Parts: sequence; structure tokens; C-alpha cells
Amino acid sequence: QLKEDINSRQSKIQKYKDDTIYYEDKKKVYLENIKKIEVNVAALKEGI
Amino acid sequence: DEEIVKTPRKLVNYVPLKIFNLGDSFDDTITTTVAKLQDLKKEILDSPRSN
Repeated sequence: QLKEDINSRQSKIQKYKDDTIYYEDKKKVYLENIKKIEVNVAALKEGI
Repeated sequence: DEEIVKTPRKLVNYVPLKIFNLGDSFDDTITTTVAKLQDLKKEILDSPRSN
């Protein structure tokens, strides 16, 4: 039962790794949005 | 309204623009030269004329 539980926990670890990968992808998308907002703010400041 | 639902929009889609906010029409540089000439002619009026 301990072997089964630790195998399940290792699969849980790998699915946490996958979830962190998706979270990092979301963070990269958010950073791209932030960069677009930054360049828009730079253009607006230039006009200012 | 347009189509069946609201039109799709980008998640940011800021597009500030707004370079001009109404007004326009009369240019400011020509009247700027006019005002410069105004202060110049006032300074000339300070200088003596005739007599």
C-alpha cells in the first residue's frame, strides 16, 4: 500500500510539474501583454 | 446591434491615440509667429518714433 501511495504521489508530482508549466505559460502570456501595454504607454508618453 | 453578439476584442486593445481632442481648425504655429511679431512690434513701440 505504501508503494502504491508513493507511485500515486510521484504521478501527483509530475502533474504538479505540468501545472507549473501551464502556469509559467500563462505568466509568459501575461508578460507579453505587459510588454504591449508598456510600448503603448511609451507611445502615449512620447505624444505627451 | 452588430451581428448577434458583441464584437470580439483583444485582451488589452488599448490603442491610446487621442493625439487631437476636438479643436484643430486654426493652427497654433501661425498665430505663434503672430504673437512673436506682436511682442516685437510692442518693443518697437517702446523705441522712439518720429520727432
